[PDB]
This record gives sequence, structure tokens and C-alpha cells, in this order.
Amino acid sequence: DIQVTQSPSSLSASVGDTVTISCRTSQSISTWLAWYQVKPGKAPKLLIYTASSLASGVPSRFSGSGSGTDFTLTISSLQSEDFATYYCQQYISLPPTFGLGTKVEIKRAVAAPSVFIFPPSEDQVKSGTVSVVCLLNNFYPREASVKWKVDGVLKTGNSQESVTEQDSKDNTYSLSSTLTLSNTDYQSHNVYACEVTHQGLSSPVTKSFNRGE
Amino acid sequence: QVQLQESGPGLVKPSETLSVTCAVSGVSFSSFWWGWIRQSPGKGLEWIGTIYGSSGRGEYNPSLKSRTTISRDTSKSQISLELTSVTAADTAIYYCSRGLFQPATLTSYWFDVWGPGVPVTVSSASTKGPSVFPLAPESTAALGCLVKDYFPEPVTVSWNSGSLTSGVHTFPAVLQSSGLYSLSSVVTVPSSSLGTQTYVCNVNHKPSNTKVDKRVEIK
Repeated sequence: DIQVTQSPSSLSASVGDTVTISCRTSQSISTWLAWYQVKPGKAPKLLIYTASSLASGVPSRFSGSGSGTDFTLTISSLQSEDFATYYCQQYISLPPTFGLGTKVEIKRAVAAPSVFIFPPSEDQVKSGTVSVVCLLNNFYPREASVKWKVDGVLKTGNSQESVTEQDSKDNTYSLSSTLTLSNTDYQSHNVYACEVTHQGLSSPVTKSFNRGE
Repeated sequence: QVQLQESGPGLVKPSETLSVTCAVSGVSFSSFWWGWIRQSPGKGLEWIGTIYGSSGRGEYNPSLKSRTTISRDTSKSQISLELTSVTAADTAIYYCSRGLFQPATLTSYWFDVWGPGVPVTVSSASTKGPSVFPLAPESTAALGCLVKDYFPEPVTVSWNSGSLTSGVHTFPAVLQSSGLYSLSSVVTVPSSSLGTQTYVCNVNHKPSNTKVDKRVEIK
């Protein structure tokens, strides 16, 4: 199949900005490229086809260009309804194939996360499986590093992250990191900490607890 | 003018057949080409195939052709997709679309109208209600509830029977290696209100008909 590559994976913009996103194909597709807009849980919408032709009903602030292997979508004077994920798609040959998308998000001032750590409850310990949860609350931008340290040593594996969409009120993100351990494993160490690095923090911030304290 | 609406089973067991349907309205069914596209969680969009309303002949993605049947129900102006021998990897949102093509030799398809999509989960997990555990510990404090080991999605979480809404974040559910889902809901509150005010998370899992109310306090 033809490989279709979009960049960047995400970008932040403000209403009134001009934004451009790019599409690159693994072989020439002439001018057979389409662009789509997708909002969460909604029907995708065709924006552009034949690389530069506007679809019916689509605002003229959308435009497309390019040929061969390099293409761009441009949004002049971005409006609030334009924050969404954008996909490009080739259709010179079968099967038509899509890029992995570019998310256009709302720019705002940098905000450091408020960090919280939660020890497992006694009722969780009795179940034989425990989750240690680290919360990063109301931060921007999205990029953040969360490290688990157990008795001072980096713990890898056994953790999973979950992130909110941008908050409707303040455009920030929140994130959870959950470390899942057998109780046998949990009881074998004393100090649990999550260490957070983020653009809004000159130094990483660590929250910790001592098991059973 | 064209309106597309998908419908489907919601949950399919592995090795069974996934079946979804699309009602086409507003335009002539026989005059256009209709097909299916899906998007798996974390993956990109994948075209499945597209058939002509008039003849039922069409083209299929080589990756999926061996498991795929796309057919028409003309009495209802519907197209259907049958996907056989499914596995967990077939979990996806399934979209109905109109496929267009143009003289270039012809182009392949671009898609000028899409349905809203129908989510389908493929899993051998049985229905199970969640265990709920309190998350408990500066001006502000965070409190929360861990809702874990449930199936299927979704669970709803409220705080203080809906009387606490500001500062609440409920995270997306994650699928564990066990086949069960887990999520947390958290809220930020004044440090000074702790100990003199009670915080309760109300969890509802309608597929299992379970409601849990968990008091979250400092141990």
C-alpha cells in the first residue's frame, strides 16, 4: 500500500492564526489527495479533494496545495470551530490509504501541573492487587514526563497513563499515571514516589509517601 | 441532502461474525457507491470496501477481503458489512461512506459523505461490575475514586450526587491485560474543607445494574 505521512502529529494555535499542516506520500500520487476534518464522536467531513478543490459547504478559509509526494492544508484565520483532527488520504490507487492525523489544539499560557500521589486504600490491599495513582492536574502544554520511583529506583513497566481532552473552561490537560502491583510486590518496598517534569517547572517535582505511614 | 446512519451489535465475541448496517436516505440509493471505513483505537483509518448501489459489484481492501462481505438491502435502502472470524483487533468505530471516483484510467475512492460511526467492541469478557476504591491524600487537595475491573464500558461517575461538578475530571477508561476496564475520577477541593466536609463518589455501571457510593476521606 501507499504510505501516507502527516506532520506534525499535533499543533497549538489561536483563533485568527494561519496554520499549515503537511502530508507526504511514499510514492507519487499526482494530485489525488483529499483532506478530512474529524471532531470527537462526530462524522468526518470532506474539506478538500484533488489536492486543492474545496468541497461543497466548506468555508473558503480552507485551502490545499501540492503535487507528487508533498502536500499541505492551510487554514487562514483559524476559527473556534476549526479545532479538530485533520486527516489526509491518497486515492491514486487501491486501497485508498489515510495519514495518522494532525490534531489542532487551542494554544494558551504555560501552566505547571499540580501533582498529587495517592496510596492504595486498605480495602485495595486486602484484594491482593493494588494501584498507586499519580495525578497531574490542569497543566499546559500536553507534553509531560511522569516517572515512578520505588525506594529511589526507577520502576518501569506496570504503569499506564490516561489524559483528558483539553478542558472546555481553561484549555488545560489533566493526566493520571497508575502503577499496578501485586500486594506481595507492593509490601516489599517502603517509599513510593512519582517524579514529574514539565515545561512549566524549572526542576522536576516529586510527590511521595511511605507505605503504611 | 444525503444522510447516513450506522447501526450494529455493540459487542461481538471473538471468532463470531461482526455485522453492521447503514441506512442511506435523502438520495437515490442505486445512483452512487457506498462503502465502509473503520478506525481502531490508537490506529489510523482503514478503508474496508465500496460497492455500487446499482449492481452490488465493488472493490475491497486486500487486507480484509477474505473476511468481508458488503451487500445491499434495496427494500430498506441499506448496505451491510459482514466481517467474519473477528478478534480483539477488529474493535473499532465503523463508518458508512459514499465513495466517489473520477476520470484521471480512474482514480480510487475519496469519501464525500460519512456517517457518525458505530463503535463495536470484540471481546470474550463477561459482564462484570466495578470495584470502587477511594483515592485520598497546600491550599488545594485532590480526592478521587478508582473504578476498576469492569466490563463492558461505560461507567458514569458523579460527586455528591451531582452537587459537585467544578474541578471534576473523569479520565478515559483503559483496557487492562485482564480484558477488564479501569478509570479514575478526581476532584480538587480546599484543604481546609477536609475533615469538616464529606466527599462521596457515586458510580453507576448500568450493564451490571450496580451503583456504588464511596465516601472519600483522609486515613
